[PDB]
Amino acid sequence: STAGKVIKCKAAVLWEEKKPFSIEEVEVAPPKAHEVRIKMVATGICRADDHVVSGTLVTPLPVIAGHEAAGIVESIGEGVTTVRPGDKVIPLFTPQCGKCRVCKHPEGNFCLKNDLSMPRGTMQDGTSRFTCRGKPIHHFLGTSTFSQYTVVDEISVAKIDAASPLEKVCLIGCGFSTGYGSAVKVAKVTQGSTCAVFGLGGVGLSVIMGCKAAGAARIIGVDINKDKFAKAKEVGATECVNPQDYKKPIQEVLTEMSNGGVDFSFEVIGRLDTMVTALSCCQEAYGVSVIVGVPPDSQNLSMNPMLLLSGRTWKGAIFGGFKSKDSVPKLVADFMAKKFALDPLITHVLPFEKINEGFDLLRSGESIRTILTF
Amino acid sequence: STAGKVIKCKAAVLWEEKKPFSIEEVEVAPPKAHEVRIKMVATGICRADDHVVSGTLVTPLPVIAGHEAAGIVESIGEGVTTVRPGDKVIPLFTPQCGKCRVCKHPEGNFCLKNDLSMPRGTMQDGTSRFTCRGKPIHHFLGTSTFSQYTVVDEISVAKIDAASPLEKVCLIGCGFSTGYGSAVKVAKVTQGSTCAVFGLGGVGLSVIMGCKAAGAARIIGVDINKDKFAKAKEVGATECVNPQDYKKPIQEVLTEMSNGGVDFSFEVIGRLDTMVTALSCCQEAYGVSVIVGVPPDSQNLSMNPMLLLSGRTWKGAIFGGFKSKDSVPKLVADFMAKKFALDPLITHVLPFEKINEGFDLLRSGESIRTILTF
Ligand SMILES: NC(=O)C1=CN([C@@H]2O[C@H](COP(=O)(O)OP(=O)(O)OC[C@H]3O[C@@H](n4cnc5c(N)ncnc54)[C@H](O)[C@@H]3O)[C@@H](O)[C@H]2O)C=CC1
Ligand SMILES: NC(=O)C1=CN([C@@H]2O[C@H](COP(=O)(O)OP(=O)(O)OC[C@H]3O[C@@H](n4cnc5c(N)ncnc54)[C@H](O)[C@@H]3O)[C@@H](O)[C@H]2O)C=CC1
Ligand SMILES: O=CNC1CCCCC1
Ligand SMILES: O=CNC1CCCCC1
Ligand SMILES: [Co+2]
Ligand SMILES: [Co+2]
Ligand SMILES: [Zn+2]
Ligand SMILES: [Zn+2]
Repeated sequence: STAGKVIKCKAAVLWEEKKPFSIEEVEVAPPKAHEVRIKMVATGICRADDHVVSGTLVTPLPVIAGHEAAGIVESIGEGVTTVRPGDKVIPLFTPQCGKCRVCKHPEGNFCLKNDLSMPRGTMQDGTSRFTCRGKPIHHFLGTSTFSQYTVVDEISVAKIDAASPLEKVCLIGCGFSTGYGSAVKVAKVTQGSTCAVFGLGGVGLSVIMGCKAAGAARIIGVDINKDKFAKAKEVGATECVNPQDYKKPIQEVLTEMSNGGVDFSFEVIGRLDTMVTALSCCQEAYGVSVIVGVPPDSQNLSMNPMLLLSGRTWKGAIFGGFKSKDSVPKLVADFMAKKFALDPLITHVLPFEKINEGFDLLRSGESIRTILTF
Repeated sequence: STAGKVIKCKAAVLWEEKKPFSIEEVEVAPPKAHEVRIKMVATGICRADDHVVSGTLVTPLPVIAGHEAAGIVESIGEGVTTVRPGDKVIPLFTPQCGKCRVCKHPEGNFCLKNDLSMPRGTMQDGTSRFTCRGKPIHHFLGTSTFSQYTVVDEISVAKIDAASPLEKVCLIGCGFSTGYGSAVKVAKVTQGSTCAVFGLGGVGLSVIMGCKAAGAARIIGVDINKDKFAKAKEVGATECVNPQDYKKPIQEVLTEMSNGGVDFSFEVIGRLDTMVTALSCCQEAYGVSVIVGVPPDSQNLSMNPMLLLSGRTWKGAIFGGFKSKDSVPKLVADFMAKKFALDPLITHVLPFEKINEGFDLLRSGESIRTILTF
């Protein structure tokens, strides 16, 4: 009834940076070749969506943001083979094209046909499928989920289990998979190790879940907001430190606590001071430090190269190092087999028309994750 | 007629900074508990020994430097259950105590008993076995090979095969296994990969040899001294670039050459700007950059943490990551099973006395190694 026809629906347009999302009528063009139109069911509010608003993340505007989501395929374009109308899918803000040198590499997952490095805010072919108030409107990371209907390229969508509870597994689109992957696939946390997690937000809690799944002996959570401590021990943190409670700098504190340094340290905040600090607190001969948080744009850190030269490893990752197309289905299937929980991360559920309340709730620090439902 | 008895011999004493070595009669003391005294046969002249003259490396003075050597044991103290008078040994500037947190780790090698973090110029008991002109002379990294006889601790020495040539295998004591180990053990160069090696001195050539043995398909050597390209190509470099020759930054050049980045990059110079350059020229999603060169005292580098967030890995190491007491005896039999050559590294052979000319050589930049013969 709608296949091949323009669809009119509501979307949260961001006309300019640091303002309010405006629920407006939009036209959604039908999918062209190797494109997929999806009817959204639930979308999460992630810190990266706020960075677009605050200007912390530069992407062309006006934009339809959002990138944690689950939806139902409404129609598929010419040549699509991997999904089907009626299929449950999750958009992938990191594509997996299967052809470039990164997709061929056994480990790397930053596919070269992504929209992170040099955001164009368009589809793969360079156009836009969104028109509102007569004019055209930009995409976000090739996903754009803050809309009732969206169009994504086939390389940016993964089919999942048809029984999945869509309104919970949308976290696998970013928040959970990122933190969980940073532990088990990027840092490759070893059993019996000691871990330090800087940041007890949604992503940081998922790091802890990863560390625990890897069987870490001790998992120390670090956050200046002590209210985030309860949830952290809930999901596996063995102890929690507030750096404000200590006279010494925190890397010193964590070094003493761990008898000379932690085996794995995770920066899950997005600050340059805590990146250098996370690296310092891991053991000098073979600590591993993973950067998960995204710093403010175009801005360098200072660090002493001596920290690395004694044996430290310093690495970072997008989307927890997971090849998206490949890993999202397997992650959903592990959730269906109850191999990990996602309820502890969901603190607020709001109808989609309340997107601005969900965002005001993120800047408040109250939420871990707010889910918008359509 | 030497055991337990004080020995007099010639030794290269460094009385202060920025001065020529002074070959003098010294009093080498007897081995105490768990110590070993060694008569030297051949010793190398590495950059680190020169950094002690200038000030690029602080350690107490007067000192008997030198850390790359081979000799034979003459006598041993009480508790020595690992070597015997007359067997060939190589002193290790990185000890392997076998009891500390690092020595028991599967991967670490920066043993906590070193004298690198807080150099202190003594044996492990805090005293000195060297006396010259009546005054106690400090040690250097627990080795001190610029003397005809020396006393090291048991943890700072490994027995090698009894038929090995001591005018060649001494480079396993530093130069070779540092560079070689950085490729094969630290980076773990995968076979079929593209490598970029910054700096084509003694250590850099060793990195290159590690890259070939690892099965690398392309090995690009980077140096501003185009006189080093011949050896580089002789021992494995497929290509050599001089950054002075190009109108563009060298990492742009290397990114084009490698079609978007190298798999592994190595900084074997010791400069802050080439460290972030080497990191940048390796593939943004799965590249690995190993720091081997040692920078000047203090002086923090500045870098964009976005280089790591996309998937890069950045690490450094001491002694190529080799656990010293274990690896050294192995790497010698390797040379004894002819798994690799050490001829192209040794360029100048001087009698020990004329030590200074060897440094003049080194500062000249005219050589790879120079071996001093006893
Ligand atoms: N590399 C990737 O692929 C991804 C990166 N991210 C980034 O992960 C980071 C964390 O994400 P969320 O948990 O959702 O954000 P969040 O704001 O909910 O969590 C941040 C936590 O860090 C705490 N914190 C703030 N300053 C601190 C300080 N000086 N010291 C210690 N703790 C401090 C805060 O109290 C807060 O609890 C974000 O920067 C996000 O952009 C998001 C997902 C994927
Ligand atoms: N991490 C560890 O365990 C150890 C570290 N090292 C360090 O390795 C480094 C190199 O060792 P060597 O080969 O013996 O010294 P070297 O002086 O023979 O080699 C340095 C090379 O770098 C070249 N170079 C200088 N500036 C350059 C620039 N801007 N761009 C490109 N090339 C440049 C020079 O032409 C020179 O050939 C030293 O800094 C040494 O302290 C040495 C032994 C062990
Ligand atoms: O949080 C989701 N995506 C992020 C990944 C890191 C760069 C900014 C966008
Ligand atoms: O070259 C030998 N030893 C080096 C090891 C790294 C720090 C400086 C001294
Ligand atoms: Co996100
Ligand atoms: Co050396
Ligand atoms: Zn790809
Ligand atoms: Zn040890």
